[PDB]
Amino acid sequence: TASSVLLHTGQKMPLIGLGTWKSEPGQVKAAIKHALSAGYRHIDCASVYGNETEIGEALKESVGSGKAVPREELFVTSKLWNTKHHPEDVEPALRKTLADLQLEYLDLYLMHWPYAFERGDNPFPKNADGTVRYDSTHYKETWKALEVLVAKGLVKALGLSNFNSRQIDDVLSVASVRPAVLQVECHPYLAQNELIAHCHARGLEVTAYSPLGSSDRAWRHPDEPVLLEEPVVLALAEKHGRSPAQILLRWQVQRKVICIPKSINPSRILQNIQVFDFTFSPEEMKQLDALNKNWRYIVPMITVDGKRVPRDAGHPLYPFNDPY
Repeated sequence: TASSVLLHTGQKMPLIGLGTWKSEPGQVKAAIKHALSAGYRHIDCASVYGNETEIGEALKESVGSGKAVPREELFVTSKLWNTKHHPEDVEPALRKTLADLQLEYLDLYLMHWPYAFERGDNPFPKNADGTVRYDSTHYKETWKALEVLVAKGLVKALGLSNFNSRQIDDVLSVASVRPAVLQVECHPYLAQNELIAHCHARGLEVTAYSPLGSSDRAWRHPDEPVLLEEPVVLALAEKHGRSPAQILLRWQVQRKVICIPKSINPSRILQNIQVFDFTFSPEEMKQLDALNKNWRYIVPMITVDGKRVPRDAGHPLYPFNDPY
């Protein structure tokens, strides 16, 4: 039944939050309204999603002084984008996020990726051919600049997104403020058991994006199976009288993995938080474990002579070259 986990700061972070990744500015306000009505108290944002101003307007309607949801009862996460890794750019980036969201502080602020892109006002400084120009700033230097934000009261907790185990330990080796959360892709095809175990041994909680297996990206590999249609998922759905999405989310809830499924659909937004009133047996958890196959959907790609290949795997700080 328990619906949050404790961060090392003492903060309660709800096990289900609303993902705003891919939510267009024109649609995100309705999504936020529906989520708040459905009982969501955790919203996951990022500057690069290009919709924080609209999210700020939506939250201002029902969150804060004298409003239905007091500010302290909402958990808001945002993320520092790849072009803002230079120490001088870190606080201005956070301040811009706070201005757009119309907030005094964030509950959690993440480094969106461990690797940096060329500094400037273009989030994707691309060459004519589509590649992105890189920057050499190390994530340890960016981390030190992030730590200052906690002392100023602007952010309650800091964390990491798309870091691997080696990179997490590297941050830990120099940290004066400890990361509280790792956010990565996670679902039964990419169960992240090794990386989750690693985080638990380091005191970090884990947040899963793409917990429903990115069926919106299925067309990229049309002969691959769809996670939501896996026979074991369908069988669990029938046994428990729950939707396949609820099966995939409950699996993570029971693993104590926070989930941030992205949606603007009112029926799916509602469904996605109704995961605290049924339970899987040890046998069922092991059946879901059988799906693990190291299939990663979320990798930046680029088309080269009619084929999609990884775009960023040559960056010195790329996270996906190690086993975990």
